Parts: sequence; C-alpha cells; structure tokens
Amino acid sequence: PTIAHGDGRRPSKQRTFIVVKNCHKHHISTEMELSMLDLEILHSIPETP
Amino acid sequence: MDLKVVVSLSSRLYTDEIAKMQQRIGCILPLASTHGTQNVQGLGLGQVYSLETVPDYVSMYNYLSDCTLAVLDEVSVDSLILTKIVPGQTYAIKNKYQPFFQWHGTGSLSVMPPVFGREHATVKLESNDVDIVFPMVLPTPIAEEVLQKILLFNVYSRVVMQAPGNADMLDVHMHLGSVSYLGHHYELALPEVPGPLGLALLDNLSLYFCIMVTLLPRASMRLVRGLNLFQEMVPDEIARIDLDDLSVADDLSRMRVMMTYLQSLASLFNLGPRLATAAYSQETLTATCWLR
Amino acid sequence: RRRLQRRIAGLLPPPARRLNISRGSEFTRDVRGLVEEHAQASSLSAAAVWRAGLLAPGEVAVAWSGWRPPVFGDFLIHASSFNNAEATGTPLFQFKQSDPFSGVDAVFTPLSLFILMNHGLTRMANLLYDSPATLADLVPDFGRLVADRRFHNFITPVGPLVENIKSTYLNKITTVVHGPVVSKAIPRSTVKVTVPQEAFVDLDAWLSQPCPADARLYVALTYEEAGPRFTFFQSSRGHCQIMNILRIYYSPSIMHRYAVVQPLHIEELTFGAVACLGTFSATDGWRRSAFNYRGSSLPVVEIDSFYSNVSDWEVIL
Repeated sequence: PTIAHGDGRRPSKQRTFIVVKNCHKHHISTEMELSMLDLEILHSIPETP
Repeated sequence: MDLKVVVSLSSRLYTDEIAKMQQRIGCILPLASTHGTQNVQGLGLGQVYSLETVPDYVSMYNYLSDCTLAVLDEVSVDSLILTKIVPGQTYAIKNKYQPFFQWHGTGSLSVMPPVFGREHATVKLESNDVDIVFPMVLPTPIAEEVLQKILLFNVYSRVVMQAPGNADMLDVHMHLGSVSYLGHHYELALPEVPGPLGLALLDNLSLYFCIMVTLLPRASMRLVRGLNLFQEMVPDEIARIDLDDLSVADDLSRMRVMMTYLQSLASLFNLGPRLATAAYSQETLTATCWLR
Repeated sequence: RRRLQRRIAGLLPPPARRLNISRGSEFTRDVRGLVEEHAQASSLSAAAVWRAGLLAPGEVAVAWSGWRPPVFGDFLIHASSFNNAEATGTPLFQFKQSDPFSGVDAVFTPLSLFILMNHGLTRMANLLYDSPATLADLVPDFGRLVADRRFHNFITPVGPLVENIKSTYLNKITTVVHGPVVSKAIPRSTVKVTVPQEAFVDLDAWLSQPCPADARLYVALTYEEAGPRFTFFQSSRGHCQIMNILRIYYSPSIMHRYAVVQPLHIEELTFGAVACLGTFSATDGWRRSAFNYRGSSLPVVEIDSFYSNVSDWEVIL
C-alpha cells in the first residue's frame, strides 16, 4: 500500500512485489559394518544349543 | 473503436527471433494498410529499405510519411499483435532504439528512416524471409543536427574522394563525428567508405542539396532582376552582376529543376511524421505521446 | 450468428445527433439523453462510480462523440522561480535545460519571461518577482544563448497551467500540453488563458471576408536591437498565410535590425520565430480584464475556451 502525499512528489503507483523462495535438499549417509560370519549364521539354522 | 492490427506469420518463429522481438516490444513501425489482419510483407521499410538495391533517403522518407504507423504491442510465436496510431488518441512508446538517444519529457519526436546502419535497426527473421526494418525515432533537434552532420559528412567525404588536396579526414571527423543536445554528447557511426558512383545512402539527398545551392545564385539574381536595395546589400555584388545573359530555355529549365529540388528538400527537412511527447519517464523508459 | 447479434447491438449505436422535439416545455427523456454529458469526476463510492461510469474504456460512459480528454504534462520547478499568485490560465514556457539528468524544471510565465528579457507590465513584473537574479541563472548563459540567436529552439511552449499545488520548496504544477483546457476540481469551473494586455496584440485589428470556425493563438519571440520581446498574436487565418503576414508586419523591424546594426556575423541573421499555441472560438474570445495583485494590477487578455495544441518553431526573417 501507499500513502497519498499532498506535496509535490512523483506519485508511486500500485506496487506489487514478486519474490521466490527455493528449497534446499540435504543428504546424509552413515556406514555400518556387519561381519560375514554372523551373516552366514543368519543364513544358517542352528541345531545344537 | 478497436485498433488491433494482428499481422499473421506464415511459418512460425524460432526462439531467438522472439528473443530479439521482445527487446523491441515498444518501438513503432510503418504498416502497409489499416486492415484487421495482414501478412508480413507490408511491415516496416522492407520493400523500400532493402539490402539488394541502392537505398536513398528520399523515397524512404516519402514512404514513411505515406503510410500509417504502428507501435507494436505483443509478439506471439506466430502472430504479432500490434496497434496503429490515429491522430485522435495518445499512445505509450519506448525508446528501445540501438543508437540510444536519451529522450525528454514534452519533447517532439521525429520518425526518421534509418541512417545508422540496417543492422542496428532490424529483426532478421529467418523462418519467414523478411527483414522487419524499424524506423529511427529520435528527438527533433537531434534529428536536425544529425541530418546536418550526416549531410556535411557526405559532401566532405565526396570532395576528398574527388581530390585529396581538399580537406583532411580527421578534421571532418573531429567535428561531425558527434551530436550534442542538452549535454548528452553522442558519437555517430559514420561509413568512412561510401563508395563512388553513388551506391550508398545519403547520396541522392546530397546530390539534390548540391545541385540546389549550385543553381541558387543565378536564381537569386533572376529573382532580384525580376523585381529591393536592402536585398542588394546583404549578398556580395560578385553574385549580383555575374552573367545577365543566359538562354531562356536553359534558364527556365534550371529554375524549374531548382524549384523542384528546393520544394522536395524543404518538405524533407520538415521531418514528416512528427510526434509530441507529454511525460517521458526513463525509470521504465516510457514516453507518452500522441500523433501530432 | 446470434452471439454476433448481441455483440453488434452493443457496438452499433452512434450518439443520436438529431432529435424530433415536440414542445420545449416537455423536457422528456430523449432530450435529456441528448444533453447529458458524463463527468471526469465522482465521489469514491461504488454507486457513484457505477453511475458516473468512470471505469468505462476510452471515454466515460455509464453501463466517439467528437470529444477527447486532455493530456497533462507535469513539471517540478524551483518554487522561487514561479510566483504562485499567478492565475490558472497562463501560458507556460518550459526551458529545455542543459543539465543532463535534471529532474527539476524551469518553466516561465511571460511575466517572469519579461524580467529575463530586459535584464504596468514592468511594475507587475518586478512586483511579482522582486529578484531578477534567481531567474538569470536558470538559463545559465542568457547573453550567449541570445547573442548567437538560438533562443527560439530552446523554449518549448507547454500551453497553459490548469492546477498548481503550492508546495514550499520544490513546486509541482500540472499543465495541459495538448487538447482541451478544462479544470479538474471538485466543483469544475472554466479555465481561461490570461495573457498580458501590453504583450498581447491582435492581427485582425492591426489589418482592420469569411468567418472561420476557430482562431489560433500565436506566440512570437523576436530578436530586436534592445533585446528580445515576447509578443502574443491572435489570428483567424492559416499558418502559411501568417508567416507572410508577420513578415509584412515585421518588415519595418527587419529593416531596423539590418539598419541599426550591420550583421557581419552569420548567426545573427534570424529575426525571431513564431509557434502556434492552439485554437479557440473566433467569435467571443479574448474579453479583456485586469489581473489584480495585492497592491497593483495589470490589464490582461482573458481568452476563454482554449484547445491547447502546440506547434513547433518556424523562423520569420
């Protein structure tokens, strides 16, 4: 909006502002070991206690 | 009362043609007809300012004063919706001309035919084989000074290509290479090699002007012998008592061709379609003007 | 083909020019619709705008008559350079400033122009402007710009003032550059161009067949021996006549300028220039009056009903 000025000035008209806001992506990744022996144990079925 | 002259294109444009046209979305151009749809061959100064013939200022000025003019409004991909100027109403034009002469409020604008090179005022369309030549629109005192300075440059280039003992090529260029108006000190693009045997712009006007001022002194002598003493004190008397005997057929022929070359030239130095501005706001480079 | 009917019924009707009146005491709806003309002003309400029709395109029509709205050219001036007691209708003369990017303007009424030229008419000039020096530097080199006789192509007449808000430091005036001079106030009242009587001369009175529809006001700078003068001609002829007619009228002063000084130079050779200022009714115009200041008065020429239309400057010789 604008104020009507009585004095001598160049009158500013209807002003309308267009502004854009972009997003930021963020990537995150950690690494975790797992052994092959307990993976084979997972693939195996146990019999003895 | 509507004014949309929508000129349609046969084959639609590319992207870069629109990229050139959107930077000339406020200039004016002459039409051929005042009808609601047209084709592209009637647009601004293609048929008279072509690149294949020798162009002259005279027929370009005659065609520019001849037909209606039109500011352009929208450039679609295959249509150029524009509006023509009638003397009833007032319009909004923009100074998007490549020799950028800064306008002013309540100034008077002259729609001139292009002098500063075809490539400065063109939109080279390829999809259709047309060259939309936009006419030069620039304020009237600058129009007067640039006409004087292109004309004297033409005459002075022609006399130094006539004989190198006449003048120096820097001396003609360090005066007529600049136009000055309200401190805006511009520099003019001058074709330093126009080429002999005409074949260039501003030869036919310069030829007209030089034949006119060649035929001028015996014309003044004849028109003071036809009729007083005040008129015979301002010029020198060597232009007064020069001949007093020429053959009447050649005298009448010279006087008649001097009169035609004067009336065409004097109609020409009035810049034809003249526009008068009201409030030129160069925050948006917009001038508000009407047809005067 | 019927949508076109409803559209062309709206684009059809020209204004009904003739009308069969029956009795003048009737004052029926048809003659009221003939005499009604819409205003350029209403109060800011929905009913008032929607009845006055202010939002109509091109003209003002409640929902092409030979009538067009005017165009205003607003100038911002140093408030000392324009005496704010001057009336509405005075022809202003904006000087094209030699400063490259100056957003301030230097307009002149002819009274303020008179003290620029010389440095009752002179009494009202020095009472309206006590200071002949703050205008002598608006034009930066007046002696050079007149001594080379290129003063006529620098002054652009911008027609009469119509509304002037009196601000304190930097003054804003609204002129009319082209078209019909009329006021924009909440009571609308007539604006009449006032030119000083000693400066204004006539041209049918100086010459002493047909009657034209309008007469044209002319302004005329001329370079004399004792400085330039701004005479104001009124004529009812055409321009191409008026150039020869004023050449006849100045043919005394042309010989006087060639006689009292001999122009050894070449830029001195012009003898003034004339520019048209617009048309007015040739029948009942220029009824004289006097412009009353706080202490004195000058006689003034009050041209009513102006159509402001500026032309360019054409030399006289």
